[PDB]
Amino acid sequence: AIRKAHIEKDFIAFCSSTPDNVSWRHPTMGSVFIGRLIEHMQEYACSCDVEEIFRKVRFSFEQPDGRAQMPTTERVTLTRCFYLFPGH
Amino acid sequence: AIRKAHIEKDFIAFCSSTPDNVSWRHPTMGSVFIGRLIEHMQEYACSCDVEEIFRKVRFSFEQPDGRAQMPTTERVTLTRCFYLFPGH
Amino acid sequence: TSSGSEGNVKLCSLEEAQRIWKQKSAEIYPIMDKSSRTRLALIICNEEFDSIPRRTGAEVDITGMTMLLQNLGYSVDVKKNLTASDMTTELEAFAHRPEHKTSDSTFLVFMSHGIREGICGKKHSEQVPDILQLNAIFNMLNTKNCPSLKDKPKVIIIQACRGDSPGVVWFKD
Amino acid sequence: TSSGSEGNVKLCSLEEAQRIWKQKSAEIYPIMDKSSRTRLALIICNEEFDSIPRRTGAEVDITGMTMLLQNLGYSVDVKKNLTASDMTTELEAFAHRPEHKTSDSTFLVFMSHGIREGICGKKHSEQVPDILQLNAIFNMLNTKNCPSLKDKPKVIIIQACRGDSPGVVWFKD
Repeated sequence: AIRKAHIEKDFIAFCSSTPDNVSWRHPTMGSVFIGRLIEHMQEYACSCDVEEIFRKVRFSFEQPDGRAQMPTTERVTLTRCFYLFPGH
Repeated sequence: AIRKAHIEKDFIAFCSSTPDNVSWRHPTMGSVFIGRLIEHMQEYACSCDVEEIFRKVRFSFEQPDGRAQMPTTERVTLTRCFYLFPGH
Repeated sequence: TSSGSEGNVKLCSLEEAQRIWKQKSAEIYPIMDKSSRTRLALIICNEEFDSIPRRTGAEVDITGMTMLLQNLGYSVDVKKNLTASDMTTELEAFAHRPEHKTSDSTFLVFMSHGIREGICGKKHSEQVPDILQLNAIFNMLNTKNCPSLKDKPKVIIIQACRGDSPGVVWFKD
Repeated sequence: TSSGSEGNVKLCSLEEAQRIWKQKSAEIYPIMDKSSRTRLALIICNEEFDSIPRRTGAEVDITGMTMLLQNLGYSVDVKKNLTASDMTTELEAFAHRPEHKTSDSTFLVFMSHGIREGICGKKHSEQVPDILQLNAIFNMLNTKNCPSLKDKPKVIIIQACRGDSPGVVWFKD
């Protein structure tokens, strides 16, 4: 027997800035979004689902300096919470 | 004194289906997404933030029938949780 | 009781509210005093079109969303049967409303026929497209074009097709 | 200790894990048995280009993301300096990996120069664009083109510009 499934489901994309806008990369420290993402994943994978972690990353960018950017979550079809359960 | 602010921030969009795909409307019962959204808002505004409510709406669509659709959250720059605190 | 201003929306008790402020500390959008706030919402619904089928049942959607948004504390403007041009004008007018300055948030709801590119205006046809892009909606409500909603959640709800496809694949069960 | 497989990633204790399964009942993605699962991740990073400036510091990003994804339990393929065509080929190959069938999730990470339209391939120039669209990424990993990842979270991370604008507006303080 055959059954129908949604063609697109359980995706989440996380981009380094909003549409039209730049993202920053330090020549020795690396991309600011990437560094910030790693720090938040390390700190929060244990307690927060991925959507919540991405929100926290966005919050960390909130007060703009001379090199501003606002990461954006896009095209989200997660139907459940995605916990990484690090160590398991 | 002047200060910089992000041009695009604190948005969330919620669409009735995924890109390329149809959304359904019953001639007497109304649009399925709209009805489902209202039911979930009524039930969950008191306890869940809007991102979480939208996730629950997506979950309710998960087992497709002859009229399938998967609502999608798009272009999200919410930096905080948006609770409606109904009654307050 | 559903006779109150909140209708069929379940209320958040003071016990629930303080627990919410404990589970998440400084990561919740602030809400303004109920006594002084002026929350606005906008519903644009296209039901009657020049070239494309009438959207039977759209009145059910308008009734449901209008009452829900009122239940949540929003003063709701309902606009019907607009061209993409008219939608743009209405959105710009909405962005300029002085009430947003004494509001903590907004909801915008769009309900129409749609294609991959965006939302159909009343005059839309395949020969002469009349389309409002989601991108234009964001631009009109952003910090440049709507400074009164800086730092405030802006929730955009869109009921529309995004293409012709049924959105499904088969798998062996 | 950071000497373990999880490195600098804080561990979820059994006490934390069971509390998480209490706060949310049947609304968490299932994780497969650690002993038998075969989690995959892909990193595509373009650092050296024909026409556009070298992305100095990209190696720091590759190191950091590779080690993080390994810490989280993923076997990571790293591909460097690809045309949009090569990226498409690599993504299709990734979608066809048999390990996804015995995996519970995936991460895809793209790091490059970018424009509004999408992500730049190594050969990109204004005269002859070499662009991979986000839309193509989703299509290659969906249920039609990647049935092995049906019902499993697919996390796409993109480091790239999305245009030329500084992304800011001024307001009076």
